[PDB]
Amino acid sequence: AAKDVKFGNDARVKMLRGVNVLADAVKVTLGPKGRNVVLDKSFGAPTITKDGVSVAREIELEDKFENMGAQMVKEVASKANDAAGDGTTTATVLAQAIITEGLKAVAAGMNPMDLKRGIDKAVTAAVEELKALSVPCSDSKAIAQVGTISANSDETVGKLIAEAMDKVGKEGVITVEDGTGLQDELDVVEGMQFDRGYLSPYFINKPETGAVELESPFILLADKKISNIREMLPVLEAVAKAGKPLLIIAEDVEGEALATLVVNTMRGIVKVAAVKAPGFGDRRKAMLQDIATLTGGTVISEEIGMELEKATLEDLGQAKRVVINKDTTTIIDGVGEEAAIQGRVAQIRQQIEEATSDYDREKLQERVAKLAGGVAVIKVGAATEVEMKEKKARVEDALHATRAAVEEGVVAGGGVALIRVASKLADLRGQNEDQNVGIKVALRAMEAPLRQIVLNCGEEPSVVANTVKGGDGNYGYNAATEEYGNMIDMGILDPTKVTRSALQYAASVAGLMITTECMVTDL
Amino acid sequence: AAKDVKFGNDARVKMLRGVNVLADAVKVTLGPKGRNVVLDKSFGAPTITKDGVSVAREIELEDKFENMGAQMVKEVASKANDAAGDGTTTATVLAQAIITEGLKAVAAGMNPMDLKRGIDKAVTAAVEELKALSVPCSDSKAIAQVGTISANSDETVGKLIAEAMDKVGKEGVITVEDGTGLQDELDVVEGMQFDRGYLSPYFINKPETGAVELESPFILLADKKISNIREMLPVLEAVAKAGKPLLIIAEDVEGEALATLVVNTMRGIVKVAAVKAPGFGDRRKAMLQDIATLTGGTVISEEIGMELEKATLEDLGQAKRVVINKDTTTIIDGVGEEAAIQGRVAQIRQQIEEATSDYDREKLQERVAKLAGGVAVIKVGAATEVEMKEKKARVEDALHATRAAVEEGVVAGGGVALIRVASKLADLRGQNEDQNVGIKVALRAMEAPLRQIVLNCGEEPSVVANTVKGGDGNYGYNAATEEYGNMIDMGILDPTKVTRSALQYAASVAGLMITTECMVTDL
Amino acid sequence: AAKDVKFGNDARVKMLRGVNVLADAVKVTLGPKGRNVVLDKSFGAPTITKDGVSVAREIELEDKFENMGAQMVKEVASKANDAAGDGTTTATVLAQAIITEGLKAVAAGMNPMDLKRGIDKAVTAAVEELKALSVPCSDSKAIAQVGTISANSDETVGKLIAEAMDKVGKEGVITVEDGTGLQDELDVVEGMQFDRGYLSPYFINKPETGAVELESPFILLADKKISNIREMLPVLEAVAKAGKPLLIIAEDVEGEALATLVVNTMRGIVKVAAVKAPGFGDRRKAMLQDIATLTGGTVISEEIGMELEKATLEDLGQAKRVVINKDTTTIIDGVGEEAAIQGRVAQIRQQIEEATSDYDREKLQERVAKLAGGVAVIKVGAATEVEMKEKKARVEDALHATRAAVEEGVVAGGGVALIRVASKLADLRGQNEDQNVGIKVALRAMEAPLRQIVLNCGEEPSVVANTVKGGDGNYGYNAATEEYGNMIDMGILDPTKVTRSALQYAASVAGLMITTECMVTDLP
Ligand SMILES: Nc1ncnc2c1ncn2[C@@H]1O[C@H](COP(=O)(O)OP(=O)(O)OP(=O)(O)O)[C@@H](O)[C@H]1O
Ligand SMILES: Nc1ncnc2c1ncn2[C@@H]1O[C@H](COP(=O)(O)OP(=O)(O)OP(=O)(O)O)[C@@H](O)[C@H]1O
Ligand SMILES: Nc1ncnc2c1ncn2[C@@H]1O[C@H](COP(=O)(O)OP(=O)(O)OP(=O)(O)O)[C@@H](O)[C@H]1O
Ligand SMILES: [K+]
Ligand SMILES: [K+]
Ligand SMILES: [K+]
Ligand SMILES: [Mg+2]
Ligand SMILES: [Mg+2]
Ligand SMILES: [Mg+2]
Repeated sequence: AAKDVKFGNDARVKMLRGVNVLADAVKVTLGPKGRNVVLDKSFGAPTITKDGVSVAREIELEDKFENMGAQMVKEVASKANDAAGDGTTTATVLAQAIITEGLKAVAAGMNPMDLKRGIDKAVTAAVEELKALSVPCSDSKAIAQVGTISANSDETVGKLIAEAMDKVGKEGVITVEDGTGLQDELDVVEGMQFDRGYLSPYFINKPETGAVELESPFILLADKKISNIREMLPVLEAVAKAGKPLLIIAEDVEGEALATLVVNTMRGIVKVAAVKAPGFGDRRKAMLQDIATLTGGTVISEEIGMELEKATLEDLGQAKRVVINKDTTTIIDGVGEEAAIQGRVAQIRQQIEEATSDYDREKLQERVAKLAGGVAVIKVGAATEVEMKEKKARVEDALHATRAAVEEGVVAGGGVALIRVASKLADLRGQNEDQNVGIKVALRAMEAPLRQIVLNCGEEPSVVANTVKGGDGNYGYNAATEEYGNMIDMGILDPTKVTRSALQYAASVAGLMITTECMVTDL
Repeated sequence: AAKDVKFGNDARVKMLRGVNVLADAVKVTLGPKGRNVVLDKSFGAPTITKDGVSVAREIELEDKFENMGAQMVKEVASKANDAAGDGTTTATVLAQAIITEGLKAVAAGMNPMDLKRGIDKAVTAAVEELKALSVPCSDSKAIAQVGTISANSDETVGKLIAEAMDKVGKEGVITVEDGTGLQDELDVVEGMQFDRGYLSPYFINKPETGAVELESPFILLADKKISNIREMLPVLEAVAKAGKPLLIIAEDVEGEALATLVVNTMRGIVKVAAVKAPGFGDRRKAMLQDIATLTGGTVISEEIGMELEKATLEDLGQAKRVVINKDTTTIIDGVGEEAAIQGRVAQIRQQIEEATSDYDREKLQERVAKLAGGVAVIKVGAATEVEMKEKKARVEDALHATRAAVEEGVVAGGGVALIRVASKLADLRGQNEDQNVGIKVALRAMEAPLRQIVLNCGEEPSVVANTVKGGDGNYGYNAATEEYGNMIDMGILDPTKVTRSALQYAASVAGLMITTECMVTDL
Repeated sequence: AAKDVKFGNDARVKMLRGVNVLADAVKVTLGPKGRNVVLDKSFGAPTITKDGVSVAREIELEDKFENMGAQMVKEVASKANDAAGDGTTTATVLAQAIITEGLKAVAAGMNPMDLKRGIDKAVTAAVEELKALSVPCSDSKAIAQVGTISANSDETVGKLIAEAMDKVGKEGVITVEDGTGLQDELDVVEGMQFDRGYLSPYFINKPETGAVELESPFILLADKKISNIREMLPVLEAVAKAGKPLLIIAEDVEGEALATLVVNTMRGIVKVAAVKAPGFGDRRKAMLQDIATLTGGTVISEEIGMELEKATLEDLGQAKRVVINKDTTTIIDGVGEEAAIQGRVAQIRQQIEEATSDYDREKLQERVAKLAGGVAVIKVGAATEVEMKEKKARVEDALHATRAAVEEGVVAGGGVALIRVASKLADLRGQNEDQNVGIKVALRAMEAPLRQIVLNCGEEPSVVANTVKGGDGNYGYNAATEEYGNMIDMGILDPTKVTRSALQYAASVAGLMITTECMVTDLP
């Protein structure tokens, strides 16, 4: 259509106004004194959330240039959520600060590309300093504190994550689901976790989390791909009124041959799900047999010769609950037979003892680790559905932050890590003066998380930032208690992955955004 | 779409204005001197009701932020209705009071998260005090009093509930349905009650109660799930014009295929219903056989060898009336054969005797308990349909109240319980001053039910509140007579569950709502 | 006409919005790094100014309730201008801070009347602490520093005002007017220089200068107007016998008398020059008497009783030297008793004390400066008229501040005095908790000028305020150099009267505004 084309400072101030609207909506949520944002839903009741990426995703503006700025900055929060599941508000605050100071530098007349290069150099150096400053979670051993900080000073959630990880291992899968009582319940049940996703995005249910879930789903297993529709049409037709959603696990379902005609078939009564089988060959066949034994089902194979037309409901397996995500699909609880599960575990352990190859040994040890850990389920207790959603979001943030902490380490919370690495980069220089100004923009913007936390506390951000900068190491400011101290000792820990990801994504988007001279959008 | 984003006090006052509109509409109904609200209905005549959740559900506002506040507070009334089926108005009044005082505290500058934590701590302590204050409701007079109070001081409804529970047992099922006559009739007929719900929400009939009902539904029983459409197509085609809505009870029913093509089949002339069979295995087969004997039908099974096609209209059973709800499905009256039902009761009882296992004995005695109790049907007598709906609402409320009363006990009515619990929590303190202010907000809001009752009486809520606070124990104010006295002696009893639920849901939603700094909604 | 009525939080929010509009327009000028505000004028070019009172005067809002708030807070700047002539921006900033904190307190449910009482108590204690903290400003160096600070760090203005005050003295009068040149000029005239020229051009003794120069002349002071030579004829004959020149001050000399005086002027019998008396009714007689006292003469009037035919040489006044030009008359070293001059000056001082009008008081002080001391005129030099107006406003501010400094002393500038006073009042308490909160909001508002100055420099107000509070005595933050030091040593001095007046007026107005619960105004 006809285009509105804006240039220079007019385009940049419109972009900054949209950035500021999104970033203020997100930034009111930052920190332990951060407040909740109500997001209206046409679906049902409004969602009350402290989660910055949710707020950012809901933001969309009427002015088209402001809307472009808001969408571009919204990418920062969405990328932080996708990468680490936490620190999305910190990432948005960093992005807004970089954008504001970089646009001020552009107004001062510095070359925006050189400003972007300076920002990128400063952020690379800051990522290196964050890696150097990071204390591994094994040495610190403060998983409960990380979960508490991520769950907004909810010590119960932090202790729940700590118990779940001490029970199912630091790498075992943990799933957050809606409970039924007022209290949070930890349930270490038998389950399986594999890193695969759905073939099509049309299997997404009414919830907007992007992960499909099934109530007591059916289990169908196959290593050899089927040849015609009539061979599996009886299995789908059988599950037709079997109140257990047919979860098909095979190599790679063609959406045109299942999803299209099934969508023409059902209007949404039940969500037939198809997922990819990870691995290949004999490893995939062994995993399929293990999953069938877990769920009580059987695997169809050409060598065996047993056919889907001969398959019945009793032959196939089942799982109490299954959650399928693009990143990783988890089976929460499969009944099967406990004695059969234990016998299969013993057989796989004997296979480990018999095998001597490194690849076979490591894959079989991954198998036994998955079977031993099972699935930890955290039931979220809440009186109402809006409290349920808020608390579940906070528990998801705590789980993501604890996972990131065990993956990469911890640093001082409350923006102190960024303050410290900015102080160590005070001597960083670029190839020219505009690159040096970009470096200084990045270093000043690294203060923005702490200052926004202090503003949300209603305290004086400049005074607290000065006091923290005058300190050293993990010295910082406890916003929950409004006093200074060693942040590690007070338990205010941030995952190094979360801080690094927030800084990197905010830097990339904001550095690109400060280089924009022209904006083209619909009238 | 483009979003209207409001912050701070503007967002909070819009939210409070919407809360106030919904809460005033609901609160005019509170107490004995509460008045009726007319809810316009597009389908037909307006409904006149004194129920609070109905009014709250109908409230929806033009201003989008006020609408956000109204929907969030409406969740309180809907949650209370779902939990105890009574106390929705009290819950709304509590939620509005907490919201108002918490927003005043936020304007005073207290940290809203700490206010929410104080409210939650006060409400937890208040739930403990409600359990301590509760007195077991184990008398027929007490049950009658609870029903009378819950039926807007209708002693006839209270006595009807008391007689129904003294006849079918304090746990036997009781169903409220319209009566042709102008008088309320108690009918203790044989019936079956099982805790299961419909597979799909597409079986909901015209009435908005969320429970489907069938006129003389046909009964079909199965423990083995079907494989193809053609096995049951003669049964569906038969009942098609047999004259009885086909109620299908099977192991694990599903509508994936059934619901879509059946909806494509009928346009709504008659309602085909499918429900899950509770339990599993031999227990489910025994229950299915019992239901088939009750309704005169037979249970198709692979072991039996019978098939749906083989079954004729005479072979299959029927029920005078069936009401299916998500929580619990009841068969009001399954004719069958009285001699058959008797003989089956004697057989099952002998099975209980013969049996020695604790699980077997318990389930067996539960079976005979259901058979003996049957269903107590209360026919609501009204001259007109609007009076029918109003009186049926009040009878439903009385039934839910009496149920909760026998389950969890009774406390002083007229908001006296909350007053007493607030007086006992006067010494409760939090971790900081904002938490203490939140505790005080909760304690002050616990007075709101009594004050609103007094306002509906047209009396002075402050004077009555102070007079009740000056007293102790079950001392309160009889609003029906405008005189003070012992609430228990005067018969003004509230179910402890109802009071606790109202308080908990109001607290959860209102504590979340007072923490909101930003609101995002469509323009 | 029909009225719009608003109550409680809504009315207070609209009032605060209007106050904030006015204060945001004004506070951008506070401090050395403060900027200029352009005020559109329906007539002439727009005015560029760095004065809070002008910006505040121009502010008027469309929203009626916001306009109410703006007008009320505009009273602060107007009153500060009226009393001290400086500090109007500091006063508007203080009023905005008090209003903001007090409205916050009202939103917390505290009684606004008690908040106002606490604010009043804190401000009274603050005025006492300012008086205690003030130091005299009598040296010319401190006066120059005060003028420089009040002129937006224009050392030339401060030094010029210091020189003017040193010349004219304590009783001297200094006025600021436009100058033709690009440079500021100081013109000081001593003794009597009343603005009346020769009644006849031919009286000019010195043609190359176009002025009459009389050496040791007699002075004739007649309160009446004359047109005939008969009545002064004995006086003229006596003067001619004496041989010294004569100067006539009278309501008017014209016709035959003037012509005869001129003819005798050329003929040389008597060196005579006649000029009009100064001023108008009720004042002209006072001027004549002042001149008689200076020159040791007597005024010839019909009210007093004496006639001019009976006037003698002893009746005539005496002066050392006289200069008549077309525009003004100058008398040098009038031969009159000193004690009489001091007595007449004391009577005029008593009239000043009795006077209740600005015009009357300035005219009486001008008369005093004519009798004793001197009168100075500062011609402001600027390249254009907009620059002329801006510089004239700054010079008038500097002059007002220097007069205030001489009257009541100086305190540390840069909002440091208010910071120290608020620190000294931390223990002050009221009758109840609401009064205590009012005291606290007044004390916190006392930090507003320093914070706004720092904000106008682009720095962090909170950090600088904390650093200044951590200091003691006159330690402060020089905004011009962005450095810390002794405000007195770096020459950042604020008149005690200016600071006290700003605090007092802002407190009174703001305290009344926070007490508002309803607003009544015309509908839109
Ligand atoms: N008590 C505390 N004192 C100081 N800083 C704290 C405290 N608790 C948490 N923080 C800091 O607050 C930040 C986390 O704030 P918040 O959880 O609101 O946002 P986020 O994690 O960046 O994003 P989001 O939760 O929206 O994904 C971290 O920098 C953390 O170290
Ligand atoms: N005669 C009475 N005197 C005093 N209080 C009474 C009397 N009758 C009932 N109440 C009180 O009135 C309250 C019940 O009010 P009401 O039945 O109007 O609404 P509700 O139970 O809160 O909600 P709903 O809309 O679900 O019916 C209880 O607290 C009960 O104790
Ligand atoms: N170099 C400086 N460093 C610090 N403070 C300074 C400096 N120069 C001036 N100030 C302070 O600026 C304040 C007044 O400056 P300004 O002329 O902007 O406002 P004002 O006198 O309050 O207003 P107005 O001239 O409109 O009546 C005083 O407190 C003075 O001490
Ligand atoms: K957040
Ligand atoms: K009611
Ligand atoms: K100024
Ligand atoms: Mg977080
Ligand atoms: Mg009720
Ligand atoms: Mg000034």
